[PDB]
Amino acid sequence: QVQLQESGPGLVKPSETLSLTCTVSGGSVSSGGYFWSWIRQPPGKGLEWIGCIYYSGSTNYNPSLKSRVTISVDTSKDQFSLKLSSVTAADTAVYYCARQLWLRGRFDYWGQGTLVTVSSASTKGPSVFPLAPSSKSTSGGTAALGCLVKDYFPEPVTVSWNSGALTSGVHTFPAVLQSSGLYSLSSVVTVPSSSLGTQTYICNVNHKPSNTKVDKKVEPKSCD
Amino acid sequence: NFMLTQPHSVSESPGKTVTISCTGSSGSIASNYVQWYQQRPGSAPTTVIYEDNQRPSGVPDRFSGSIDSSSNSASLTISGLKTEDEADYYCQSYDSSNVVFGGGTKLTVLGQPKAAPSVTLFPPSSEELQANKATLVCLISDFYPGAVTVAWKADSSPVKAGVETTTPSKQSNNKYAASSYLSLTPEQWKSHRSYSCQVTHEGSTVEKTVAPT
Amino acid sequence: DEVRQIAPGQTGKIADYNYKLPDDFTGCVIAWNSNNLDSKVGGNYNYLY
Amino acid sequence: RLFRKSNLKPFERDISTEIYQAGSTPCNGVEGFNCYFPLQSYGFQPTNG
Repeated sequence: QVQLQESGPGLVKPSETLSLTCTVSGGSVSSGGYFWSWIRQPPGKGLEWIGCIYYSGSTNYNPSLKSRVTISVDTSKDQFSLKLSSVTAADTAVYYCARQLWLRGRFDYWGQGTLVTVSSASTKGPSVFPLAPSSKSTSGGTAALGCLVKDYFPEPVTVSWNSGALTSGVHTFPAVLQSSGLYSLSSVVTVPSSSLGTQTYICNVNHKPSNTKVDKKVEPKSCD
Repeated sequence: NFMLTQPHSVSESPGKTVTISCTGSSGSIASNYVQWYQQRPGSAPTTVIYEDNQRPSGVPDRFSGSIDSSSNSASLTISGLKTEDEADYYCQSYDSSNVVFGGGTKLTVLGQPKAAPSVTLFPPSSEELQANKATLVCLISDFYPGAVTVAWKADSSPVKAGVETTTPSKQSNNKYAASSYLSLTPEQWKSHRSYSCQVTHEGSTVEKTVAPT
Repeated sequence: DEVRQIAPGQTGKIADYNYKLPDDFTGCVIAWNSNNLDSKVGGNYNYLY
Repeated sequence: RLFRKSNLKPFERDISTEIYQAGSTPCNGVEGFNCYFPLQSYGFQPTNG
């Protein structure tokens, strides 16, 4: 069949230029006589139509989004890209690249939605600190360990344990706004206390906005 | 200036029949084709009907749509409600070279009893200390109802400055999870003999303590 | 009181709503009393109409 | 009250808890096959619209 995959950075600063490219595999842009369309959806809100394009120069845009949407098609690379100007903090939406069978019909195939965040001031990387388990950290036959993500900007951050090999008992908490701008969260996993000193637990905190990947090992606390 | 009016919240027990409406303001609802999309949270939307009466190959026959053009309302009838039907429903239009979507319909679940609030405390790490920072992390997990009150303590004095807590969030085992963070200076961490986090849940109190060791 | 209703050429309450008898009815109807087995004390209401 | 046999005159209170003749079959006094209860609960919730 055919599949549509988006690319480009997951961030854009306010009053800047957005550049997201949607690539096509298993099909041809010029062949078939169909259309391409970009559709956005804010978290907790309905879908919003941005614009539609043909493999020629035909374009139509939302009057609420008029004079700010610039979408172009390059047949040589078998893809098409959308450029957005004057992005604000209200433009935080999950962007979907959907193939459109009929112009007034349905979007038969939908690409996976990339998450886009807009927020003023410079992007700040995370500070990952180990969370050492101890005797006070266990209640019964099981213990707990985790990692702390503090003073980062902006959302989101993903935490994986042992490169995704550990999923059972992993609890990733939603972030909260700190007293000074930045966010903070943690991701912890429940483990039996027998494998505390025999198994190595490494958390993988990724911050795609700041392009920072931090791997932090978790070890039991040593009294000093 | 054509918009589709859609009920924001619609709830129905499984096994019954419910009707989801989509009313157009200015243009008539039979002017252009209307497409309904059923979108799970955290996934791409999927087309469940097309041409206002035709079901695409793959969806069940229950996704039946009807057009009430006199009232300028597009109707989508759902029969035999099940668990996976809980999703966002949006209706599409086209107007005049400008695709307009609907407001959105969320199907609710209409389920867990009281759960023990396991509490874990973590002292600040040594790696955080040379960065001239300190943080006390309180963990609240596997509990119900999702309403826990946190109160940090410095030996015996309650702590409110630098306290950051998280709203409860549903877990995979149908329980809830939460966290509390206490920003602190390295000098204040060693100034007090011990620190403790007290979690109050349905009257019962679960308390752990930490000490600089 | 309804065994007289099982005949072609009349209108009633059972012969028109449960089993209609046509004009070209060459049937052969048999009925009898077995009240000691299909009925019981306290009210036997198992059958409907 | 969701189920009722017939209409009621205005300014009248109906407190009858009798099982409505939903199918008018014997159901051993419960709301099984061809029997429904007129009184039903609500769906109130503080998180609705």
